[PDB]
Amino acid sequence: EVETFAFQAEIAQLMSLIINTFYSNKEIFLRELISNSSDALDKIRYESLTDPSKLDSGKELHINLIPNKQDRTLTIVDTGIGMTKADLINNLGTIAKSGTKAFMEALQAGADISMIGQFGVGFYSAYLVAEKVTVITKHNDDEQYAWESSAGGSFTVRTDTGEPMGRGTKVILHLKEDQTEYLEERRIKEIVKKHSQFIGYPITLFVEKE
Ligand SMILES: CSc1nc(N)nc(-c2c(Cl)cc3c4c(cccc24)COC3)n1
Ligand SMILES: [Mg+2]
Repeated sequence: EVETFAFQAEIAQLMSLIINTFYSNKEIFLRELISNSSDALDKIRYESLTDPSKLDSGKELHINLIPNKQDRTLTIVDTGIGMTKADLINNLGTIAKSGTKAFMEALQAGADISMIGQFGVGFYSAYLVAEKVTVITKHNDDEQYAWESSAGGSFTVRTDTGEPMGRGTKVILHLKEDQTEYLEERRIKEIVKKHSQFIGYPITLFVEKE
């Protein structure tokens, strides 16, 4: 069963701004997704201090970067807190706790897209480089779900089976044809060193088999 939802208007407008604004410094998407992963890891780390059983789904707190040139995807995986179905719909489909409104106003008053992470919406910078984003997530309190959107004002949510994660979130970027530089090992290493060198969890960049 696949459920289809409309983004809240302001989120659809934010997405359109990211997709349509001329902006060359696209590499910042990776820092933004790694920052979200680090925050999700801080959350499970903290919750586990008072409830160690929350790590029964995996004790290791880490981030993996997985390029795949055959599929033209870059995947950012973490073992963070993850999202229940409701968290997934609220966090990715609505303004919720984000600074969506403040960011859109800021862009009209001198700010630029690289500042997106100051407004709680850095995830949407994935649309600088991806034509489609799939988010697979597993929270201790729920089953595994897959969210997906190619923008255009809608997204889908369905249960995900056959490839269970212990806990965390996987952001799969289906790259635009002209954005394949983000699959190259030297490019990913350069961006991690420039923007994510102080993250407090291991970031492992996978090597390609062929
Ligand atoms: C809550 S667990 C989590 N893990 C990771 N890696 N990312 C997110 C996350 C995603 Cl996937 C997307 C959005 C988020 C927002 C806030 C906080 C976390 C997230 C709002 O923009 C969408 N949440
Ligand atoms: Mg802020």
